Amino acid sequence: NLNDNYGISRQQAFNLLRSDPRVLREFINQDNPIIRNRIEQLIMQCRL
Amino acid sequence: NSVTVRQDLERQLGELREEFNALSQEIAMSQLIDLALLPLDMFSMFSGI
Amino acid sequence: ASLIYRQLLTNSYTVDLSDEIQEIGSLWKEMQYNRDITIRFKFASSIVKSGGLGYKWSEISFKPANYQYTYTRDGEEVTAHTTCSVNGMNDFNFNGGSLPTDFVISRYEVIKENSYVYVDYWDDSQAFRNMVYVRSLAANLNSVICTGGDYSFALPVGQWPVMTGGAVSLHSAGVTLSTQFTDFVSLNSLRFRFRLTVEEPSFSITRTRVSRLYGLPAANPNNGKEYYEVAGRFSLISLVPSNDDYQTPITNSVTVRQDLERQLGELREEFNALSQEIAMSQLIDLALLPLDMFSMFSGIKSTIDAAKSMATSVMKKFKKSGLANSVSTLTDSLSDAASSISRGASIRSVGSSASAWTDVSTQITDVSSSVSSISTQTSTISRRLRLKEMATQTEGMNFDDISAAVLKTKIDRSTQISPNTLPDIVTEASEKFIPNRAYRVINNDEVFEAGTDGRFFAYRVETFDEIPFDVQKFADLVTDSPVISAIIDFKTLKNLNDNYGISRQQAFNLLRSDPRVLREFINQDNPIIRNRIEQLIMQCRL
Amino acid sequence: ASLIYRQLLTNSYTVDLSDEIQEIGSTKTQNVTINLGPFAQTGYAPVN
Amino acid sequence: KSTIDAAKSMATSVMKKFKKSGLANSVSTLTDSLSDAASSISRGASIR
Amino acid sequence: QNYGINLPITGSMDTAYANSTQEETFLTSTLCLYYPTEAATEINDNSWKDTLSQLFLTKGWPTGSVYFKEYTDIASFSVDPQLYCDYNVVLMKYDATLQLDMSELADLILNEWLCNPMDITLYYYQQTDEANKWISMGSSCTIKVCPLNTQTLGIGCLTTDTATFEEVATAEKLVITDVVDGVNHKLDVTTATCTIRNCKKLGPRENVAVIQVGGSDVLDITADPTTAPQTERMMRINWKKWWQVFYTVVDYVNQIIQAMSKRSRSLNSAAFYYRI
Amino acid sequence: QNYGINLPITGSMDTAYANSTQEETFLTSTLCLYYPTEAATEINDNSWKDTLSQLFLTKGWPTGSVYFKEYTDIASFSVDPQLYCDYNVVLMKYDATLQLDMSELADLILNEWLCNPMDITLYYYQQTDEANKWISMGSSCTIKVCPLNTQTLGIGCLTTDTATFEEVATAEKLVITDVVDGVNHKLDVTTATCTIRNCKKLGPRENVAVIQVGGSDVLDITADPTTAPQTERMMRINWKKWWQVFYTVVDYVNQIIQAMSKRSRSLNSAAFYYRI
Ligand SMILES: *[C@@H]1O[C@H](CO)[C@@H](O)[C@H](O)[C@H]1NC(C)=O
Ligand SMILES: *[C@@H]1O[C@H](CO)[C@@H](O)[C@H](O)[C@H]1NC(C)=O
Ligand SMILES: [Ca+2]
Ligand SMILES: [Ca+2]
Ligand SMILES: [Ca+2]
Ligand SMILES: [Ca+2]
Ligand SMILES: [Ca+2]
Ligand SMILES: [Ca+2]
Ligand SMILES: [Ca+2]
Ligand SMILES: [Ca+2]
Repeated sequence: NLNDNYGISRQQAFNLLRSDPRVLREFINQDNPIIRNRIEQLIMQCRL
Repeated sequence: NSVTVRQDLERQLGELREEFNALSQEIAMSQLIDLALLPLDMFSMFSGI
Repeated sequence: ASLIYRQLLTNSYTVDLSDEIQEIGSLWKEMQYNRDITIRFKFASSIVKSGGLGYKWSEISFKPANYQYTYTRDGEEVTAHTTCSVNGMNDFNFNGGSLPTDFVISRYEVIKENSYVYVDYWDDSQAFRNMVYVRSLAANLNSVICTGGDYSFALPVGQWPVMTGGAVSLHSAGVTLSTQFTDFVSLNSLRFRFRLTVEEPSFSITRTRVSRLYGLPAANPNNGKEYYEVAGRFSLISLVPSNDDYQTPITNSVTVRQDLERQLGELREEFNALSQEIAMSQLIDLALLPLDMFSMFSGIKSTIDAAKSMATSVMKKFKKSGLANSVSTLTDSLSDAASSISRGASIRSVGSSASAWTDVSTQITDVSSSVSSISTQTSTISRRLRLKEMATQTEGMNFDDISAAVLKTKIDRSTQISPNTLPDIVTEASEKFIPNRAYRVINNDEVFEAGTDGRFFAYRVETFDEIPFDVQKFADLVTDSPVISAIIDFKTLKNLNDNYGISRQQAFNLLRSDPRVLREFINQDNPIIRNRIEQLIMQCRL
Repeated sequence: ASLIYRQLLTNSYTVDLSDEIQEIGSTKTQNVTINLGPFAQTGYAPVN
Repeated sequence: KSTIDAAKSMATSVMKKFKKSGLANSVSTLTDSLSDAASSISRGASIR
Repeated sequence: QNYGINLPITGSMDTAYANSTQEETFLTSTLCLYYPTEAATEINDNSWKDTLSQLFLTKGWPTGSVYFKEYTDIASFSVDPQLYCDYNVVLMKYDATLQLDMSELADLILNEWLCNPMDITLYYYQQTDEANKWISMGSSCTIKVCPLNTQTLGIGCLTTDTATFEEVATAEKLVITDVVDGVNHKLDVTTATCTIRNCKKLGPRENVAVIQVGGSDVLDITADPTTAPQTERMMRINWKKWWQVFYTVVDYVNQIIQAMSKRSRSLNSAAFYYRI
Repeated sequence: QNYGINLPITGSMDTAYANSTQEETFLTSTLCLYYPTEAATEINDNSWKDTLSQLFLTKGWPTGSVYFKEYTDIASFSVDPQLYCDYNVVLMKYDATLQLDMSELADLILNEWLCNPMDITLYYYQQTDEANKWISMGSSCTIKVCPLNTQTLGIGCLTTDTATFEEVATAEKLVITDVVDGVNHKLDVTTATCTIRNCKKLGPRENVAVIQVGGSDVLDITADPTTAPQTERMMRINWKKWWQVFYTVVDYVNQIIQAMSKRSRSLNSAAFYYRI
C-alpha cells in the first residue's frame, strides 16, 4: 500500500523491510496514514 | 482449614485490564518507538514506578 | 569496559535482596594460623514449672551454656572458653488433659535435622588476637554424638515419668567470626556451626502415649557428661598492617583510615596522584575489555567480610548517584512522552518532532559569558547523549570505557580499599569522570558535533572544514541514529590532518572512534593523539 | 550461544548472597511449632 | 530432570564451583594483567 | 454434528417456504402440562385428563402424547423441577406474596443452566460474571453469606462466628443467590436439607413455557435490575374457573407451541446440567 | 457556554471513539443510595454501610464516593426530597395502597421542575400548559380548589364559603395537582403545615434512578392518562430479603449508572428549582 500510494525510495524500502526504527519514525513524523494505521493496529493489539 | 479456590487478584487484575485497554488509545507513536529503542533493563523498568 | 556501569545498574535489584537479609541478620601481609583446636561445650536447660500441684510444666527448653577449660596444643597449655547455643527447635507438647491432675507439658524443645548448634570459641593464644582483618577462615572438625539422658519428673503421686533416649550427631558446617561480650572488653572469637543428624536412640516419656520419637530433648541433653568434645583444625589467614618486609606485628589491632573516616576526604588526592602512572595504549587495551562484574571485582585483595559484599555494596551506593537518577529521569521522560498525546505543549522541541532526547529544560542559564542559544541547546542535548553512552546506543568506544578502565587500573593500584571506600569511589568516579565530553553524529558525509561545554561544530568527513551548524538537523540525527563519542574531537582531528596528513580510511576510523586506529596512532608516539588522551585521562580526576 | 559461561561467570556475585542467606537462616530460623493429631494425649489417672 | 528441592540452588550451585576453576582464574589473571599494563606496573623478567 | 458445529450455513433468500410442519410436530412430539393441585380439586372430575387428551386429539395431537403432571404449589414444584415432554407448559398460579419465588421458578425453568457442586465447608466461593449465580434447592434452604477481602478476613462478619453472617435466604425451597462478583464469600447453608450449586445461565430454554394464571406481569427472569424481559414463552391469563383455563390452553395450543422451539429437550429431565 | 448555547455542533459519522481529556470539578463522582428504614432494620447490622462501601470499591468506586441516606418511608421522604450525590439511586419499597404517592415521588425526583411561590390567599392561579402543575409538600397538605368562570365566580362552589370547594388532596405529605388549564382557581390550603408551588416540568433528570422493590409496573410519571412511560431509570426487582437487594444493587451498579447520566446534578440538593 505504501509503495503504491507513496512510492518509496530504494533505501527506504530496504530499511522498512528490515524494520529499521529510523525510517519508521521518519514516516510517522511525516504523518503517513498507512504506517500510522499499521502502528495503531499494533498498539491497540497490545491489550491484556 | 478453608482454601480460597479462586484467588483474590482476579478482580483487581480484571479492573487493571480495563484500565490498560482504556489507556492504550492515548499512546503517541513517534515517542513510543523512541522508548522502544531504550534497552529497558531491570532498573529502568522498575525505577519510574 | 563501560559495560560494568550498565551491569551494576542492571543488577541493582539484587541490592534490595541483600538489604532484606542484612536487616534480618541484625601495605598488608598475609600470615597463616592453622591450629588444632578442641571445642568442649555443653547445653543448659530451662525447666519452668506451671502452677497447681506440680503435674504441669510450662516449659522445658534449651538455654545457652558457657564452659571454660584448658588443653595442650603443640606443648602450649591454652585456656579456652566456649559458649554453646541452639537454633531452629521443635516445640513438642504433652497434654494429659484439661484437669489440673493430668500430666501436661505445654512446650518442650527438641533439636532435629532442621535445627543448628552454634558454638563460640576463644582462647588466649596468638591466633585469636590476629583475627581482626581476616582473608580466609575455614575449620574442619570431627563430628560428635550428643545423646540425651534420663530425666525423671517431680510428681508427688504415682509413677514417675522418665525422659530417656534421644541422640543427634553434630557435623561441622561453617565457621565465622563472632564476638564475646565480657564486662569491660570485647573478644573476637570463632563461631562454629554444626548441623544435626538424628540418630538411632529414640526418646520416649514413660506414663505417656509417647514412643519412637526422634531428636534430642532439652531435658537432660548432656546425659551426665561433663562436656561434649569435638577435635579438629581451623585455618585462618590474617592481614597484618606492615610497611616493611622485616617487621611483622604480633597482633593486628591497628587502626585503619576507615576506622575513623566514613567519607573519603583525602583518598581523592590519592587517586588523582595515581593518575600519573597510567600508560596510554595499555589503557585503551583495558578499556576495550568488556569489564563485567566478575572481572571488575575479582582482582581486589579483600578481607573475609569485604569480598562477601563488594558487588552489592558498590551497587547499593551506585543506585543513588546522579548517574542513576539521570537514567531514571530519562526513562520516565521517554515513557511520559510516549504515554500521552496531551502535553506536546509542555515540552519544546529543538528538532522536527518531539522527543525526550530533544527537549529543553531548566538551564538556569549563564550570563557570565555571552552565550548563543544554539550552544545551550547543544549542551542540554549532550548531557543526555551521556545517557545514550550508558544505554548501548553508541557505535565507537565511548568515554565511559575510558572511565571504567581508569577506575579499574586505579582501584587495583590504590592501597586504600575497604567495604566503604570502594562504594562511593566507583559511583563518584562514574559521576565525576570526564565531565566535559563531546559527541558527534554522521550523516551524508557530514559530521555534526556537540559538547557539554557548549561547543558545536559541523564539518565534512572528506575534508575537515567547519560548516554552518544546522540545529534542528543535528537533533533529528541524534535522537535516532547512532551517537559517537568524540575521543578525537574535531579540533584534534583538524590539527592531525593539517600536520599529520591522515588517509581517508584513517579519518573514517578516527571519526567513529575505532580502537585500532587510536592505538596505532598512540604507538607511533603521535603528539596530538597522545595529548588528547592525556587530557581525557587527567579529566578522570574524581 | 556461548553466553552460558559468560553469564555463569558474571552472575557469580550472587553466591555470596546465597551463603549469607544460608548462614543467617540458621542464626534466626524460628522454632518450628509441631502440631498434634486430632486423637491426642489422654492417659491414666495418677495411681498409687 | 529437576529433582525439586535442588532446583532451588542449581544455578548458584554450579556458579559457586564455576568461580573457582581454571577458566575463572585465567579470566581474572588476564584482567589483572591488563590493569597492571595500563598502570605501567613492572612486568616480570623475560617477558617480551 | 460437532465436527460441523463451527461451520457456516449458507442459504439463499429465495428458497421456497416449506409447508406447515405443525401437524408433523404434533404427531411426533409429546406435550407436558404442569398444573397445581387446586386445579384438579376445583375441577373435581376423575376423567378430566381423558377429556383434555381427547380435546388435544381434536387439535391434532396423537392420543398418548399429552401428559399431565400435578404439583402441590410453586414452592413444592421448585425443588428439583423435572421437565419431561418435548413441550412443557407450566400453569403457575399467581400470588402477590410469592412474587420472588415465581420469578425464581420461571428463571430456573425458562433458562438452561450449567451447575457444579459447591463444598461450602471447604472452599470459599465467588461468582465470576453476571451469568454466574448460586442456585439452592431443598426442603429448607437457609443461606448466609460472609464476604471476605484480599487478606481473607471477613467484612461485617467473622468466619469463625456464623451468627455474624449476612443472611440472604431463610426457609426457602428454591433460591437464586446473586452476590458481588469477584469477591470471595464463606457460606453457611443447611446442607442437611439444602443443596447449593454454582450455576451459569447458558441461555433460553425454548421448550418450556410458563402461563401465569392471574395477576400482572411480575416475573423477572433476569437478576439485572435494569431489564425485566417478557419473552414469548411468558404468557399471562385472567381466570375465574380452571376449566376455562384448560380450554384456553387446549384451543390455543397452536400458538403456545409456536412460541416454543423444539430440540431444546435435554436427555435428562432436570432443570439444569450437572457437571463435576 | 451561554453565548454558545445556540450554536451548532458538527460531528462526523466516522470519528474514532475517544475519551474526554477535560478536568472535572471533583476528582471522582459520588453515589447516593436512598433506602427505607426497614431495610436497615432487617439487615440488623451496624457495619453494613462500611461493607457496602468495600463492595462498591470492589466495583471500582474509591472509598469515599458511596453515601447512604436513610428515609423513614415513602410519604416522609416525599417532603422536599434532597438529592445530594452525582448519582442518586432510590430504593422505593412497593406498597399496593400508595401507588399514587409512589408515582408522585418518582415524578418529582425523576424530572426537573421550575417552581414559584403561590400566595393562595391573595391571587387566583391558572395552569397555562400541560407541563404546568401545582406541587405541594409539607407535614400535612390538604388542598381545596374552586374553579371560577370568566366573571370570577366559582363554578359549583362559593368563592367565599370554603366548605363548598372541591377536595383534591387530604393530609398529603406530597401531592401534584393537575387542574383544567386556562381556568382561574381559588385555592385554600393548610398553609400552616405545607407549601404549594406552581411548577413547570422541564424534562427528565437523568441522574436519579428509582428501583422499585417488589410489586408490578405501577408508576406513572406523566399526568397524561394515555402515557405510562417506563424509562430506563425506573427499574423493578423482586425480593424476599434486603441483603439480596443491596447485593443486586452493588453487583449491577455499572448497569444502573449506565442508564443514568452525569451533568444533571444541580448545585442545590432540592428536587426542584425555585424562583421567587
Ligand atoms: C606525569 O603525569 C602525566 C599526566 O598527568 C603523565 O603523562 C606522565 O607520565 C607523568 N609522569 C612523568 C614522569 O612524566
Ligand atoms: C405442500 O402443500 C402443497 C399445497 O397443498 C401440496 O400440493 C404438497 O403436496 C404439499 N407437500 C409437499 C411435500 O410439498
Ligand atoms: Ca424462593
Ligand atoms: Ca454481620
Ligand atoms: Ca453476581
Ligand atoms: Ca431484572
Ligand atoms: Ca400523595
Ligand atoms: Ca362544591
Ligand atoms: Ca393542567
Ligand atoms: Ca399517565
